[PDB]
Amino acid sequence: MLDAERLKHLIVTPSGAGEQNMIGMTPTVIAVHYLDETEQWEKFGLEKRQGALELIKKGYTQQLAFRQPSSAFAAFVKRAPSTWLTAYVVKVFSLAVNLIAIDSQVLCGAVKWLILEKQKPDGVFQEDAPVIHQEMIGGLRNNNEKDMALTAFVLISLQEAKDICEEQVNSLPGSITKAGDFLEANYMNLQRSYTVAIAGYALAQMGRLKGPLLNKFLTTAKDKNRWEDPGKQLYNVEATSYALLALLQLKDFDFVPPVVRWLNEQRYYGGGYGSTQATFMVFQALAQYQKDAP
Amino acid sequence: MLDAERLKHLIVTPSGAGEQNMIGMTPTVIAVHYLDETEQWEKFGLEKRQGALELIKKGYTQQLAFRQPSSAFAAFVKRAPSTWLTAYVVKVFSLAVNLIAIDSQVLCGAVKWLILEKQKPDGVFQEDAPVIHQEMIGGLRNNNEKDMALTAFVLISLQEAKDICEEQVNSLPGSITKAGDFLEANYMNLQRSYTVAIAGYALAQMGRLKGPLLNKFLTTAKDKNRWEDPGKQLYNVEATSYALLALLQLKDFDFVPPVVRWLNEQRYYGGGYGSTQATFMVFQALAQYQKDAP
Amino acid sequence: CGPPPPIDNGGITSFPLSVYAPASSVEYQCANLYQLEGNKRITCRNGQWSEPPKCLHPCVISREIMENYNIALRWTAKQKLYSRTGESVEFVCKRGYRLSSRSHTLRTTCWDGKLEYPTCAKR
Repeated sequence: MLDAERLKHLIVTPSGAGEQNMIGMTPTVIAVHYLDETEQWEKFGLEKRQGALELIKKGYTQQLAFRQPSSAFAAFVKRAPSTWLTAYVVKVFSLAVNLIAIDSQVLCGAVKWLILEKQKPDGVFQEDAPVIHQEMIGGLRNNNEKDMALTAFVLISLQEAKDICEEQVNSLPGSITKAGDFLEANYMNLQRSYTVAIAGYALAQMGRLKGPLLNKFLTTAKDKNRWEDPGKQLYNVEATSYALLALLQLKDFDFVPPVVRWLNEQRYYGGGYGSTQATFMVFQALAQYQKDAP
Repeated sequence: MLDAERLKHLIVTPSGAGEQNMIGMTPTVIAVHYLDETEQWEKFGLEKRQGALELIKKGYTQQLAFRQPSSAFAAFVKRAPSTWLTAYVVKVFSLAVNLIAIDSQVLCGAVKWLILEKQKPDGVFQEDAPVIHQEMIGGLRNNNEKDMALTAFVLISLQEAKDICEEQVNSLPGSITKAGDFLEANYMNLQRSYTVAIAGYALAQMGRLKGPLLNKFLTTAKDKNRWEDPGKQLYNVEATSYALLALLQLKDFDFVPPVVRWLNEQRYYGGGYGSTQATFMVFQALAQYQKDAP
Repeated sequence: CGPPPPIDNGGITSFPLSVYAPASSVEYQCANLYQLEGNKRITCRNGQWSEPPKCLHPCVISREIMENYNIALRWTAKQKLYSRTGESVEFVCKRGYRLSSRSHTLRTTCWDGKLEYPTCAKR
């Protein structure tokens, strides 16, 4: 458990356009999430929760200014819509709906655009207008094995939004399955540790991480405590958080302790330029761990 | 079936000018071709294929930089066009057609120039600007029976491009017959095993390997297992590979096994100095053999 | 009229709601590369909804399948090709193969997720 006192900095006020606003929104949202699940508001000061919430509301409200009529998002209202950003908004809002009042139409409208506009017949999601801030997308920035990584990222977002939107968006279950199909058919050709981690969580969420696939995911971990690749270390923090969440999905409680320890050993507390994915992902997984204590 | 794993070194990124670019392009095209035909992408690794395809595109693309307005090729844009290089390009590209997009304009335009600019009325093809890298032409380097060895090599490229080009080049079938006319005319006067092997294959493709000609070819093989001459073994590997392709053309399955045995027993997996032709030829012949297994 | 019917690979262009009757009209759109068949608009009258459109399937062409047929795409976009319903696709036989007797063309049309693959035999 990362000590509450080391997180005071994740409480930021969001500003900027369609991408930067989400960059500021992220830390505050995941921080309130982690503190709620670890029950550290006493050690942190309960009176601070309400203020964080107001910051989150503010992030949500100014994000709506970049909502296009199609229900998609971009850095600016007349920039071509980003598949990635729209899914990322879905990922955050789908968590944030539990903290503050979020309009279902905004969230599920983003979900329907993704599904009806951006998914290919074989289930892969395509980015047609990459985000400007390539530092907010974590290990996806490494542009190779992109179909599988983008498809995984979006799929996870969709799974996150499922219970919230299945009612307004009938095509959701089928979209999820078709993306699941694509990840499954190609999961064995994956080379990067990053992708095996994120696609592995995506498949694990469905229960399609099994047999050879399960084995391959489990046997990509170096020292059986982390998933990593050469390059920017934030990517490895991020990927290993995905694996933690995947393993947690498999109820493989006998594998998580090392991974949880290596993560705690990183002494990483999120925040700063380029930290968006690692911050959201590190605190979501450990939150998941703390609520999954058997 | 030359063990897949033993071919890792054949995937090479192309670099340099009109000639050296084609030297890099060669191992990559032929290795991909070989693994496609023998369906060995599993012993070799299916995730490696896509990377190799990119390498092929690179070579083909940078090779275009040395295409001349006449549609022929040389090591430098300012250097007189080589008959042999242009014909080799046709051979490589023609064999890459289902691998990457090859512009029929490039392919057939080079075919046209070979015919209307470098064939004699009697049929022979003539080199008016020999390549700088004399090591990249294998057995043609032995300057004996050049008119025959060059005529067969070029004709073989023409037979390779026939399907795609016959429509855009009206003179093609005429040129093919005429070169063929010259080949069988002087085939019986041949002395070098290399030449009887490469001319033999050329004639065999048209069915012009018959009677005494067919007879001479078969009996020029030493120990009925190889075609060979004094000198570098690589020339004999190259020559025995053409021979093998000829036999297959003859459906003479009774003669091949000793030939295929001798080749495999040479344990030559491409690479090394002056490897271009032996690399291209051995893997072409060995792949054809696997496709023809009744 | 209650909520509009669901259609496969498509959805209404508006935020659904549980009370419609009557006179109301809802519109559908299909997913990317799917082809809407029927009237884009459905209407409410007498309590029942008028028949919704349906989404004709595209075809996705893969080397994986093409290999069984000794075939390749003519304008070599992969490996993988998406073709909409109605669009035709042009193959070639792969090197060393011919069209084959029981096959009539190397160009075929996609219909609602069905595409004929030409066979090629080998000379």
